[PDB]
Amino acid sequence: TWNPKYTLRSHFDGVRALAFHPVEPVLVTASEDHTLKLWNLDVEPIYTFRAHIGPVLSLAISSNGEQCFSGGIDATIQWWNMPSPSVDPYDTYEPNVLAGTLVGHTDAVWGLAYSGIKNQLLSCSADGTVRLWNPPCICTYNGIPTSVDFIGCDPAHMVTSFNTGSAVIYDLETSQSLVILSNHINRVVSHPTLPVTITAHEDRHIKFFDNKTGKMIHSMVAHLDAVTSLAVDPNGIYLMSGSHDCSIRLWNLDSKTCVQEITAHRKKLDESIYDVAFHSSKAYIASAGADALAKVFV
Amino acid sequence: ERKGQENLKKDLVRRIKMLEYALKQERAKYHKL
Amino acid sequence: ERKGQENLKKDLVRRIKMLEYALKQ
Amino acid sequence: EFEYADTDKWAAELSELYSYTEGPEFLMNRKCFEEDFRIHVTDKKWTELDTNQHRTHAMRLLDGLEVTAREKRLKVARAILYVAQGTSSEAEVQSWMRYNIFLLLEVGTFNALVELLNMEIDNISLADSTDLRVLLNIMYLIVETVHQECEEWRTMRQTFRAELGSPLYNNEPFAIMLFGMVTKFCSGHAPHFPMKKVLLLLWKTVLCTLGGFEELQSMKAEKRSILGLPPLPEDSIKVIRNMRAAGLPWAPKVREKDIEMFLESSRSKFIGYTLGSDTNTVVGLPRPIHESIKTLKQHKYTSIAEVQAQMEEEYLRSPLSGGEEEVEQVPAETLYQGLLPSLPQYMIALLKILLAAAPTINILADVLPTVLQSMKLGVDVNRHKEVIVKAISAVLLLLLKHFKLNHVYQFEYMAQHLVFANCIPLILKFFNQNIMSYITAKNSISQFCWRNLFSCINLLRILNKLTKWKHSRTMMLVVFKSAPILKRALKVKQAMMQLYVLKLLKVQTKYLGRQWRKSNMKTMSAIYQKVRHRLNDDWAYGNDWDFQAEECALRANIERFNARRYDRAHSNPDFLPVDNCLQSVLGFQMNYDLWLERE
Amino acid sequence: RNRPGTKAQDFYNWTLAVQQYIQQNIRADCSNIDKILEPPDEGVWKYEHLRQFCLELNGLAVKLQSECHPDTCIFLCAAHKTPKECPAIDYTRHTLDGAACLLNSNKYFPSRVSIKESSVAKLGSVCRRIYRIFSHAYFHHRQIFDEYENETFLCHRFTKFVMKYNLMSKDNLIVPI
Ligand SMILES: O=P(O)(O)O[C@H]1[C@@H](OP(=O)(O)O)[C@@H](OP(=O)(O)O)[C@@H](OP(=O)(O)O)[C@@H](OP(=O)(O)O)[C@H]1OP(=O)(O)O
Ligand SMILES: [Zn+2]
Ligand SMILES: [Zn+2]
Repeated sequence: TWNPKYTLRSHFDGVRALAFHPVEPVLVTASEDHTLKLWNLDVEPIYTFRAHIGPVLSLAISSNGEQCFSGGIDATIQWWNMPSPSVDPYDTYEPNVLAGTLVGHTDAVWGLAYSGIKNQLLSCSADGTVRLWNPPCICTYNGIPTSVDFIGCDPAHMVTSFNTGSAVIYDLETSQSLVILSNHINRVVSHPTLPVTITAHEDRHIKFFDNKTGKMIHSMVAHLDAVTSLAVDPNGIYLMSGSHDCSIRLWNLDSKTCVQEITAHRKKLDESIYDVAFHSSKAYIASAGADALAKVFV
Repeated sequence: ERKGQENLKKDLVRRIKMLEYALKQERAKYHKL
Repeated sequence: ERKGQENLKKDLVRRIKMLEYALKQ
Repeated sequence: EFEYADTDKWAAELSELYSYTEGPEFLMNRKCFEEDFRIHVTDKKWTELDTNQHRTHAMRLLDGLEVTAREKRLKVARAILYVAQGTSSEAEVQSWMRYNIFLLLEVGTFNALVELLNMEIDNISLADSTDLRVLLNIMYLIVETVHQECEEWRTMRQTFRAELGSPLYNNEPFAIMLFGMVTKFCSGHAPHFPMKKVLLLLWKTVLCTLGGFEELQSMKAEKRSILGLPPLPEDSIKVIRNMRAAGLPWAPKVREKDIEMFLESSRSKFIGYTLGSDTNTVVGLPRPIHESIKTLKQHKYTSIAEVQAQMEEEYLRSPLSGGEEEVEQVPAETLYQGLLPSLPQYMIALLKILLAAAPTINILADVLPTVLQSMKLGVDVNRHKEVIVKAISAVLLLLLKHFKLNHVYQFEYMAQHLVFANCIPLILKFFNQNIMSYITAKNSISQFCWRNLFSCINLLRILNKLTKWKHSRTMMLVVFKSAPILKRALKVKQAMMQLYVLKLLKVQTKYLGRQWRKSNMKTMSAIYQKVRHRLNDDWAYGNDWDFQAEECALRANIERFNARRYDRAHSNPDFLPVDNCLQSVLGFQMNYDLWLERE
Repeated sequence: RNRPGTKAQDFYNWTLAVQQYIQQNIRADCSNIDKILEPPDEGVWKYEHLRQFCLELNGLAVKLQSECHPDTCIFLCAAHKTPKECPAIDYTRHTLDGAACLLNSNKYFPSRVSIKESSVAKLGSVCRRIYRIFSHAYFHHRQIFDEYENETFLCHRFTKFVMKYNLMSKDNLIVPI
């Protein structure tokens, strides 16, 4: 059902993060080159961002589809107004693009998430302090926050992973973590329904919990490597499980077997494919791997 | 039959979109309280 | 083509079933 | 005396690029390059240097070639041009040229030159356009030398000749850029382009990226073998090389149409009823008719054109029952994919330039800057026009042959828009002067002027490619009263020119009336000897048309082919898929309340 | 590997190993010019090294764009289809994007294990482009250039590199080593 159509080969070192535009046929790819590139659909990039220093780790798109937030090694966050599609890649540089700059925790930003309330966003770092931001009001949490994300059904509840092996849920207006649920935990995601929340363990066991009692409802072994990234369908049917086995799998939220398996990526080091991203309007799937090779299947 | 099922698909799309609007409104209502 | 339409319809009805179960709670 | 090859000898070619007006340029070139040489390294010469010194200097040249000032860029390009010439002994300068050129290739001069050429594209007298001229010179030289050895560096010429024809420039081959230059000139909205050099470069690049007549014959033989058709009866090139002025060298051929016509005549005469387009039912006819049928069908000649048209109508019959085919991207095919959008304008422009360059849109702008100077300028302008005609004729002929070999309908699509622009009367008018003088025109300062004679042979070959097996166009050949022109051109003692004149006279001798046959016999004797004989042909005793209708039918055939093979987007709108994937899923209070309250 | 949650230094606390070899040599110290420039092949090594060079140069690009004001801020760019004089900052950006295009162009570099010698000529072009950036840096913005060179001796590295492989004239070099 999903065949390879594009290989966005213009990044040198590993592409850590990637995310699809909501409506446009445009894909944003952040790498360790300290630079990220926007592409519009053997294809060439449409824009490159010359504002971030140090390798980029995490990226999020403004749900309206006009701004992008990034945070990586530089321990800072950048906020650009992405130029619309059909712009010239070889055009006059516009300094206004980097409209926003966020200075927060002194450590590298490992996790970035946008909020559907269009005024806040979650930034977790290696500092151990998750920060909620408003594009200048920041609410911090001093609980190894590997992954921290924004539950969609209620923007009040948010999740937080940990290198321990558990993940804690908390609120927005309370800052009081509700319950933990159960070793490195690479990537956590939240279903577009309130209860279901998916986590990926270092022990290669994709696990599932609920935002009300954190029950270990399901723990299926996924691949032969620590599952690095997870991506959720914009309508909650399938699930991309990117693993260090250079083997991405489309699981089904009902049938938790190998509903589909694609394997195209190189083991450049002990680390393999970083991130996986669905679309939301055009049904494309993109995978950003360790060798800086964004594959796109339609 | 192909054309008929295509129109059925359009119908289901309308239904899903109006479902989206309804659920967004209910979420906003519950969030207000 | 008809089989593909059938599978898409099955997908959509699974979607609606799940959405209505979620609405039940 | 005259040896028809795909191109004159290399020395004549190189001499036939510079006008007798742009002589002093040579001085400048050295006086440019040397000076920069002097500053880069000292007390040495380019010839006494060694390899890595040469490569370093070449990289320095390419570096300097990107200054933003037109004047310094012109200086650097003149230096590169002198390098490409390299200059004592003619063999010495030839070897040094080959060496320097392969060096400039190795460092990668060509792509820099193409970029600078685009730059000059996106913007009377000779000096009106020097830079472009200079630039063009280099490119030509390069291709020339690279192809002059196209018959070590084997990998070099192979990869070059492969990339030159690959769509690497605006996703179009180099020839497309040159065609664009030609069009932009004929449109009068680029009145400074040097046209002799653009045309020469287009000719040489078409040549090297598509292959001359020998590679043409070889590709024809291979495509014959692949399609299962029996091999060709003769070696046409050799047969014509072994003719004389004015034997029976041609093995007779008979196209299927003749077999069917004869068989239906015999059926009407012996069986009392014609059958219709069937060539296997021979049972009731007498044995002396079976003998004739066997003799015919054993001399049959089915060319690639027939089988290709058959496959085309087949595809059009059963589109999606596996009929969808893949087409090889041989350089001719990519060139046609490039030309197809705006072909007719290209053809019209080429013919306009031709007609402006016939012996009797200011084309002479390139060459124009004492009675001796007036005479030299006159012979120079004549030479300019001669070279333009040679280049245009060769381009057209190569394109025609290569398209017909690639797929017949491409040849037809080119020929249709070539004749719509009145190419037949154009060529005939070109032949309505004292041809002998044109051929013996010694219009060069350091017999048969190989340039003019080559061009005339090419024009005849084209005119033949245009009007053959097309009755309306043959009647056109008759209407313009071509015969007294052709059999007057028949005076040239060359053999191939005679052959290609007779190829026309024979095709139109049926419609010329018995009296004409009775009057001209020496020409009929020549037609007997030289031209191939078709069985059951009636040229020697012929007895005896809807032009626009036959055209508008062939046009429909052509456009169907083109739309099928190069409009796969719109092709077959009846049967289209629907994206069953979930891209569609995302592709007033009561409407909530009641719908929820449904249960 | 380097799992997440690893702040800065754990990154060093840990096919195509030529890039991993280059990376190990770089992390060893950003000072040892020759030691990194000591080959382990020669062609594919030039390829990977030019890749790494433009990668590191992105840093100079952002450092300059930070203060590449038109107050004091040459040649013409070529990333544009028709070469236009996109000025210093635009030139730098377009050249970096075009170098990415080339070095990642499929028709010229399908693989990273065997580059045809019909492609190593492009490396001369791209390093010629690099030295324009370097000249603008050394001339208009000497101080930040020196800061970045203290961070990593890029210009020295590349001068020794080119003199090792002879892509550009020594007369082209104007920066002291
Ligand atoms: O049909 P093709 O396989 O394409 O061969 C034809 C053609 O053959 P037909 O007679 O069947 O039309 C002629 O060859 P002959 O008449 O000599 O037998 C023709 O010659 P003219 O154009 O002079 O009439 C020419 O052969 P050539 O180009 O060598 O003259 C040409 O072959 P191409 O189409 O491949 O050029
Ligand atoms: Zn500057
Ligand atoms: Zn530029």
